[PDB]
Amino acid sequence: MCSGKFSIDKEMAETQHGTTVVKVKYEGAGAPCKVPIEIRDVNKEKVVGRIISSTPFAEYTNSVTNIELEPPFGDSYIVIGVGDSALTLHWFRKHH
Amino acid sequence: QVQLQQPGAEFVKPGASVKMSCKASGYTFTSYWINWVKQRPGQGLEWIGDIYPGRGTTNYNENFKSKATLTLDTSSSTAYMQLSSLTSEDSAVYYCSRGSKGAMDYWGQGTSVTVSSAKTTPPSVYPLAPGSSMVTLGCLVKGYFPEPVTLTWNSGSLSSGVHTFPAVLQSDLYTLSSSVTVTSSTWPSQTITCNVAHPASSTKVDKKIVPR
Amino acid sequence: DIVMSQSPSSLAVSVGEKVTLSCKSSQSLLYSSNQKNHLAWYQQKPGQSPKLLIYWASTRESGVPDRFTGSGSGTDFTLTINSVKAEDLAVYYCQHFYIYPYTFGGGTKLEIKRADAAPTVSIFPPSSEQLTSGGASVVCFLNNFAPKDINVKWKIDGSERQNGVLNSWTDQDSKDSTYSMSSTLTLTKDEYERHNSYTCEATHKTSTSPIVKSFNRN
Ligand SMILES: [Cl-]
Ligand SMILES: [Cl-]
Ligand code: NA
Ligand code: NA
Ligand code: NA
Ligand code: NA
Ligand SMILES: [Zn+2]
Repeated sequence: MCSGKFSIDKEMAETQHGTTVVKVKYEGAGAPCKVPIEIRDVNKEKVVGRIISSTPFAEYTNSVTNIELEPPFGDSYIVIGVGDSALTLHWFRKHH
Repeated sequence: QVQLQQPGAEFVKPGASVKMSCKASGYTFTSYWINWVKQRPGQGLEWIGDIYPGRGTTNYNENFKSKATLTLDTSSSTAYMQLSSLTSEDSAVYYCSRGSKGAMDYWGQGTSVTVSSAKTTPPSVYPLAPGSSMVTLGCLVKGYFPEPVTLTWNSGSLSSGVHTFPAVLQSDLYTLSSSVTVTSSTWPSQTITCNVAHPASSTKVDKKIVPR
Repeated sequence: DIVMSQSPSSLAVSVGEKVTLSCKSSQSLLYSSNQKNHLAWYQQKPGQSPKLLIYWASTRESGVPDRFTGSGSGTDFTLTINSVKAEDLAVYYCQHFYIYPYTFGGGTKLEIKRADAAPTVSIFPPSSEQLTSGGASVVCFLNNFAPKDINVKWKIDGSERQNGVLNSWTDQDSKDSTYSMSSTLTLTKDEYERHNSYTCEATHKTSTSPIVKSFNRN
C-alpha cells in the first residue's frame, strides 16, 4: 500500500466519457506505492469495482496521479489514502 | 450545420511557441467537449487532450503535458491550443474536433504546423509545353520552403483533368508538379495558365503555357 | 496506455465486394454498467479531416449509409463494408474512449480495385527559364493507371539514369479509382546540353512492352 499523505492537485471533475477523474499529489515517503482508494455510497457502504484506472500508483514524493472512477448515481464518497491522512471527497452524479 | 474552423498553416522556428484557434458554429458550444488531435504527415492520429466549454475542465495526454496548453473563449465560441519549445517532432497537422461522449463526431480541417530553422524560399515556376485529340501541359514548381503551395489553373476555372502531385523535399527545398489535360483543338487558342501561391513567402506566380 | 491494433494494415477490394477490418484492444473497452463498448470508427479520405462512422462499436452516426456496420465487444471489434463504393477509399481508424488518454489504432488503408488501365505518358523538356538558372529538369507524367505498381526508367542517349530522379504519386482518384505519377529527372544545364535523346519508359502490369516517350534536344 501507500501510507504517505495525499492532497488534491486538481479537484474531481466529470470526463467527456461519463467517468470522473481526480489528480492527487502524493506527499510522503515509500514511493512507488499503491494509492489506497475506496468508494462508499451514502450509507458509507463500499461501492465496488468502479475504479477505471489501472491500480493507481504514486511514482515518487510529490508525484501527481490521475485516478478515474465511475461513481454511482446520487451521493458518493471517495476516500483516498489511509488513516487520519485519508482524504474524503464528496461527489453527486446526476442521472444525465 | 456543425462546423469547426481552423487556420490552414503555421510556420515557426524551433524553440518558439505557437497558438492556433478552433472556431465553432452550428450548435450550442457549451453542450459539447472539444478534443485536439495530432497527425504527423504519413502517420496516424494522436490525442492531445480535451476541454469542456463552460466548466473549463481540461485533460491532457501525459505525452503533451509539458508541450500543449488548452484554453477557451466562450464569447467567441472558440477554443485554442498552444505548443511550446517547438521542434521538428512537432511538425504536423493539428485537428480540433467536437466530442460526443468520447466519440469525435465532427472535425476541423486542421492546421499544418512546420517547425524549421530553414530560410523561407519562394518557388520558381517553370512552364511545361509539349516538345493528338487531348494535349497535356504542366507546371514545375521547384525550390521552395516551407509547404504548402496552392496550384490552380486559369485561377481555378480549369479543374477537370488536373493532377497536382505531392511535393517532395530534397535538400531543404520542396518540388512538386502539376498537369492539366485539355482538348487539343482549343489550345493554344484558349490560353492556359498555372497559378502558384506560396503564402509563407507572400508570393504568387502566374505562368501562361506557350507553345515551344 | 491502451493500445489499439488494426489489421490488415492495408487491403484492396472491388466495388460491390464485401470487406472486414479488425481492431483489437489491449484491454476490454466494455462498461459493464451499461454494456457499452467505448469504441468508434473513423474514415479519413485523402487530404481531408477524419469523419465519424460509428460509435459504441455498433451504432452508426447520422448520415452514414447502412452499408457500414460495426460489430464486436470486449476487445475484439470489426467494421464491415458491404458493396464497397468507389468513394470509400480512405484510411479507417478505430479509437477507444474507455479512459484518458484516448488512443487510435494504426489505421487500415482501404485501396479501391478497378479495371486495369495503362498510363497516359507525356514527356517535357526543360523550360528556357530553368536553363537560364543553370537547371534542366525533364518531366514525365504518367496519368490515370489502375494498379498502383509501376516502374519508370530514365534513359539519356539510351543509358539508364537513376541519379537525380524524383517520383511522386497522387492519391487514388475518388471517381475512376486510378493513380497518377510524376517523375522528374533533374539535371544541370551543363550535363543536359551534352546529350541528345531523353526518354522515360513506363513498365506497367498492362503491357509486356514498356510505354516509351522520348524527345531530342534538337
Ligand atoms: Cl556529361
Ligand atoms: Cl554522363
Ligand atoms: Na455556440
Ligand atoms: Na489565370
Ligand atoms: Na512532382
Ligand atoms: Na490562361
Ligand atoms: Zn553526361
